[PDB]
Amino acid sequence: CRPPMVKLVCPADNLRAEGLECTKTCQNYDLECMSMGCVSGCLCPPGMVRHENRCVALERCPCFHQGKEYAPGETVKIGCNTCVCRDRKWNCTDHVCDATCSTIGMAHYLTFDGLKYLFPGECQYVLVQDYCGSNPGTFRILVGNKGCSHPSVKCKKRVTILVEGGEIELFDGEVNVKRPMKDETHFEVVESGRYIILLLGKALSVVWDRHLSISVVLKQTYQEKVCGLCGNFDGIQNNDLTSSNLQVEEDPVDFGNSWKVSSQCADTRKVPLDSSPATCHNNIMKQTMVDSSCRILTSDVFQDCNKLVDPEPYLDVCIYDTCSCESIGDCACFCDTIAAYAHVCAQHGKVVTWRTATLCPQSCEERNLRENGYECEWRYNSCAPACQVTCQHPEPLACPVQCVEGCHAHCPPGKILDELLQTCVDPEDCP
Amino acid sequence: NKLVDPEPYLDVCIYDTCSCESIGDCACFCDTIAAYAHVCAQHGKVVTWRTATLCPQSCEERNLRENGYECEWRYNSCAPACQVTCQHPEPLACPVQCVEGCHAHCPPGKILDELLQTCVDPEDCP
Amino acid sequence: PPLHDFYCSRLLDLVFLLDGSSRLSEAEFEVLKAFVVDMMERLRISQKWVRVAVVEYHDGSHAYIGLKDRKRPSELRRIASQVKYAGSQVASTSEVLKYTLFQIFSKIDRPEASRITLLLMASQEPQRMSRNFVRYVQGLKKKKVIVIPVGIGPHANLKQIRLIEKQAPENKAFVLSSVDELEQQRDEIVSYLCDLAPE
Amino acid sequence: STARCSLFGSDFVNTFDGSMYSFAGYCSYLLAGGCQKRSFSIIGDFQNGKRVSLSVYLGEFFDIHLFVNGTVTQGDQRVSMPYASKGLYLETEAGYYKLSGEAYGFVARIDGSGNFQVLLSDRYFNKTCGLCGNFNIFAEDDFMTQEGTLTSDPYDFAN
Amino acid sequence: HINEMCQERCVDGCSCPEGQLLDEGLCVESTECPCVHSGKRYPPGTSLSRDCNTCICRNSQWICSNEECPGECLVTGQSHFKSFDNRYFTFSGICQYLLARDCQDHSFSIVIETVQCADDRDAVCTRSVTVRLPGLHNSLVKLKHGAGVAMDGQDVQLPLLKGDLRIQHTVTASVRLSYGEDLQMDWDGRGRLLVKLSPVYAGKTCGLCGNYNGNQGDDFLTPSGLAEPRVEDFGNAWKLHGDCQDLQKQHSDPCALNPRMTRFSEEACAVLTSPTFEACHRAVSPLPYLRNCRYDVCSCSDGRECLCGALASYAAACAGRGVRVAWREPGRCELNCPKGQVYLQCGTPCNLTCRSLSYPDEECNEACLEGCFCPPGL
Ligand SMILES: *[C@@H]1O[C@H](CO)[C@@H](O[C@@H]2O[C@H](CO)[C@@H](O[C@@H]3O[C@H](CO)[C@@H](O)[C@H](O)[C@@H]3O)[C@H](O)[C@H]2NC(C)=O)[C@H](O)[C@H]1NC(C)=O
Ligand SMILES: *[C@@H]1O[C@H](CO)[C@@H](O)[C@H](O)[C@H]1NC(C)=O
Ligand SMILES: *[C@@H]1O[C@H](CO)[C@@H](O)[C@H](O)[C@H]1NC(C)=O
Ligand SMILES: *[C@@H]1O[C@H](CO)[C@@H](O)[C@H](O)[C@H]1NC(C)=O
Ligand SMILES: *[C@@H]1O[C@H](CO)[C@@H](O)[C@H](O)[C@H]1NC(C)=O
Ligand SMILES: *[C@@H]1O[C@H](CO)[C@@H](O)[C@H](O)[C@H]1NC(C)=O
Ligand SMILES: [Ca+2]
Ligand SMILES: [Ca+2]
Ligand SMILES: [Ca+2]
Repeated sequence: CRPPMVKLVCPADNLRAEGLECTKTCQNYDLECMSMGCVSGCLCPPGMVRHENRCVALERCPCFHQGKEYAPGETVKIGCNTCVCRDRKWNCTDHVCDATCSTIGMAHYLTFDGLKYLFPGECQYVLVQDYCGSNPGTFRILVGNKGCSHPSVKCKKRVTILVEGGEIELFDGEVNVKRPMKDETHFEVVESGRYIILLLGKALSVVWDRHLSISVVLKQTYQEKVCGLCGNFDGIQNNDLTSSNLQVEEDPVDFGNSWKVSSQCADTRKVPLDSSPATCHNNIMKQTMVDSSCRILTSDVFQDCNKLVDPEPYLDVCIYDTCSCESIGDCACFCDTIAAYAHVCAQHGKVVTWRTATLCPQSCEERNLRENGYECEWRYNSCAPACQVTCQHPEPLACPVQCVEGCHAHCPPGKILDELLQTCVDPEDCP
Repeated sequence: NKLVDPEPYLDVCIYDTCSCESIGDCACFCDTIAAYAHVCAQHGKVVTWRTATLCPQSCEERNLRENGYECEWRYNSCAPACQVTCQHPEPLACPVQCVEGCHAHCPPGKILDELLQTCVDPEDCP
Repeated sequence: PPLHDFYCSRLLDLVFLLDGSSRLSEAEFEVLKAFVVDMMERLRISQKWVRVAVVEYHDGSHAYIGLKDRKRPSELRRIASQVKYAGSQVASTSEVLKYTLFQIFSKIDRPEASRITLLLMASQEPQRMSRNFVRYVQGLKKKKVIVIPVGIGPHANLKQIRLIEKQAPENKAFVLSSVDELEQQRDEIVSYLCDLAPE
Repeated sequence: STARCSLFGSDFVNTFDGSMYSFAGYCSYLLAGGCQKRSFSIIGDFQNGKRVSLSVYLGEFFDIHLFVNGTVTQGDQRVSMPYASKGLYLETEAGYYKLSGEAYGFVARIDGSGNFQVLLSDRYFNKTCGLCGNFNIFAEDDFMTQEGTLTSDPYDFAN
Repeated sequence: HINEMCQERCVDGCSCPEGQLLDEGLCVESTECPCVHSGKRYPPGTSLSRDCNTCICRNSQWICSNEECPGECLVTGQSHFKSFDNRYFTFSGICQYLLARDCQDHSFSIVIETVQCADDRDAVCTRSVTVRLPGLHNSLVKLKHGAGVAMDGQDVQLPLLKGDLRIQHTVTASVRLSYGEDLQMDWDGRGRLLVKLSPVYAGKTCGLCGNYNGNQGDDFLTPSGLAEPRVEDFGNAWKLHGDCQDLQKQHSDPCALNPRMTRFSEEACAVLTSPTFEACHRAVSPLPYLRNCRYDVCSCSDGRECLCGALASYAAACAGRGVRVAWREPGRCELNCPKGQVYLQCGTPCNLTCRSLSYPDEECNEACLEGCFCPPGL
């Protein structure tokens, strides 16, 4: 019928051959054939696949990762690994990358393996730990909250880091070193953007939003060697609700209660309601405007990142933490969730600018030399590379994040950023 | 407070803030405080009450320009009244002597324009 | 490098079945762990030569070390010494046999070595749970598996013992009266296992 | 400008583009509302084939029922006539119960005879997907079923 | 055992005598302290059991068996899949999709045919399946809509007892396509396609059900390797036709398109969280099931029937893991068994179906079914 290749229909024996119905496109060629009758139709040659318009080389048919088609030889950068489109397949590398356990919002957690769950607690818990089993402990992080039964404005989280030597309590919005770790060689407190990024050890690192989000970054070393509210970092996601007494608890509340450090403090009650807590489900007003406002996550600015990272967990975190958290003036229970999602997006190299003059404003003029002249020494930057050479940290110390939002002192090569006066001055002026 | 009692504004804030379910947009509460501050300023009692965590007000987007950063548009808690600009060279009798918000603290010359929100020489305007 | 005298450095696949029933007291279970550790200590522990796996069954398999695992033999020693004491009221020989037959030895990938299972029974499985015992024994026989029953304690079901032997040419039973005899017969047991050497 | 669709007569309809037909349903069919980002929906309630009540739903929270005999409800409770609320100023314009929503853009009337009416704004051009037909100048394609298949039987499209 | 934290001060107050560890309110002996699970105290030596693995409460710890439990790929409702590795997700695409196939050793190629099952665009359910067991020549079983079996096009009068197939009506009008004690597909003709599958297939399947290893993260794996972030891409990748529309923006709130149903949907799919199901809550979290029920009731032709489907799906999930809730009454849904048949929650299947009487040699290794069994002596 249509040249240059021959045309066949069917053998008409018992309707066994594959007609026009079962056209082998590369995306379908690997997949098993259809379930229909012999339609007496044409098809591409045997070792040939009818991709796009018509026949196309079987070994040259593009692969797809985000729907988009990658021709053979292309490559993608998923996490820290890399893959190449070969034979309609992705030949990925294998380097288990760093794992982050963020404390999203005021009552939600995200484990290393990926699981996200809800655990409203008032007592002191274990975020990450090494005193799991036989393996000797090396560090231990406690995320003890305070007045945070339900997400509330008067909620402050008191992190307590029991690294090898001494506590590095992170209460309020500052860092206090109750005791000094014996090995002070590797202990850096990098204050960049809106965060107090630490470098506790060779591998572990805690990045703090300074208000309520605490992320702990590990490396290959700690794989399967951690426990607490952040799971075992084993890659497997189902076994991340193992209680202190080793057992996969079905509901997150009973899992979290196991890690309560103080056996006498309190057991958070199993709330029957699923969502729309506190004011929501009884306000209509509140739930409607919460869902409408907690939808910027799907807005155009986040559209590009909405595919790399699923915003549904952050949508739930925004719905929660906003109905219960009565926001007055310090309307941060919502901006914090949106900023957490923006940070997670940025980690995938998809920095997004969302703050405006109205929606979650954030100004840096106060630090812009307001003493006199207020020259533009400081700026707000969505990306703002986190770990930057400065007087305090001239060397390019390794950082667990790549580029973190907040105030950023953009200064030319001369007069590098200083530390105390928060002004970039002549390099010789550093200690 | 000793010059104008805040009780009316205390009521206006207790009301209109419980009624408002301020989510993200936090203007319901902030607007009342700003109104009281404006009334205070009318009596020559300028107050710098805004902070980085209490009803923050930013001005970065104005200075954001193709030429890099202008560093001219900054938030002034009081600021002056109607400022002579290229489109309004002659002065005017404004009802309010002081009004908070963003404004460009341009050097002595090159008064402000309107369309491009940047201060340039008087020649480059009608 | 043999620790004391022995090193059965030959292609082999070995699985242990440390009993978890309450019949073996905490001290007795610790003695059994010492037995298994001192046993594997005299073997060329490596996927190239000897594959070792410990599977505690307390009415459900609790494999701590898999025959596919590849780690330092010292780490395997540590894990074996770390096997927790289940202390269950009833073990299940049939259940552990099914576990090894279907989930441990069902995907042959190394015929060079042989399959040997050390069933260290110390309690009597209820008759209601013995429906498929002979079936699983025969199935293991088909898979080229030799089961070496060990009647550790006086309560160790002996009817199943010598019945595993009956349905196999090489299935040998080591019926003991107490865990103490394990130290006495350690050399004999390792010797017997090395007689069926896959080389 | 603004389109107009009215459920006039006895069980009659007039789409936004002129196409008209007869339909006496019983399941409070969707008169108008975008099919992508709904955000509101005018619903023409029906009883035993007769046009009884014209309901409007905002998103998924606000329910208002207008009825043809002048009574009004919030979904579970009665209310007085002027009843200004979040948008949706439900009044009496010229003897007809007018329900006006301007933020979204529409005006629903129920005259004494019971003939409904709707005045959707231009910003729903080609966007509305209710029983009153999509608001495109083309009047012959106003039977777009919810399934997305253009039918010719008015009753299939209405149901 | 978080030492180094008890660094505040002494206080002159009571205490346990020397060695007893203070229990919740008593100074019980150190060894007698019980383990805690789901807010329950169990004396040491307790044998609390999971689906297939059993845990034993040792001193303040649970020693848990780590076997592999049989998988399940329930596809109830309007595209409410649940991968073998519990991965509750929804994908409303209208085409033929590969539910599960043994990629390593081709022995079954279960395929689902999906079509819009109502007027709402967010209403898609499977109406047919295409079990393709290649071991028994190349039979293409066709457990069609309405529980209609069809082998190679030719219809089949159940029960069928071919070489390995055992396609036979279950207690409640659902053909149970068994196999060589490795597949136990159950298909009621409307939605439900519970695919039991023995551990021998761990980490060997593909398709919508994804892997069976036991990790949810990998369950969004396309045949091309890379896992998909969004469900839409994952579902599209497993599409048979080259012509069906690739699903875009899988909608999550069908109730917006039908605002009138919001009240009923909220107030109806709430018994899942009500005390009636508190017994199962610990056994299974009704978060995915509540979401599925809400998405079903407010998206399908008959609200009450879909409410029945969703609530019954959650009840079945609970029952498969022990706890057996009541969930059957007017206001709820009812089985309304036909004349002669009776409800008798948790009956037995074997001792009826006189076919069984003819063949007494058959065994009875089946649990309760909660169906329409006959009264005693009948
Ligand atoms: C305008 O038309 C509406 C729609 O028919 C009328 O609403 C109806 O009003 C009657 C008056 O009582 C209601 O009857 C009562 O219903 C309740 C609940 O079913 C029942 O318990 C009482 O015994 C009594 O039968 C009727 O339910 C209601 N129907 C609705 C709201 O759908 C309305 O009354 C009419 N306007 C006037 C001024 O009559
Ligand atoms: C990956 O690439 C290497 C080098 O070309 C090759 O040896 C290996 O087989 C490839 N692996 C896969 C899974 O394609
Ligand atoms: C943030 O800083 C980087 C480098 O310092 C720069 O490339 C980027 O444009 C900045 N983004 C802003 C100022 O929004
Ligand atoms: C605001 O402007 C007035 C007059 O231009 C000046 O005196 C005052 O210092 C300014 N305030 C700030 C905070 O810049
Ligand atoms: C209706 O929408 C379709 C797809 O969005 C578009 O192709 C078509 O042009 C639209 N019709 C009009 C009249 O704009
Ligand atoms: C029903 O099943 C039971 C199961 O134990 C069996 O004993 C009985 O004979 C069967 N028949 C009747 C009529 O109960
Ligand atoms: Ca894990
Ligand atoms: Ca039209
Ligand atoms: Ca699966």
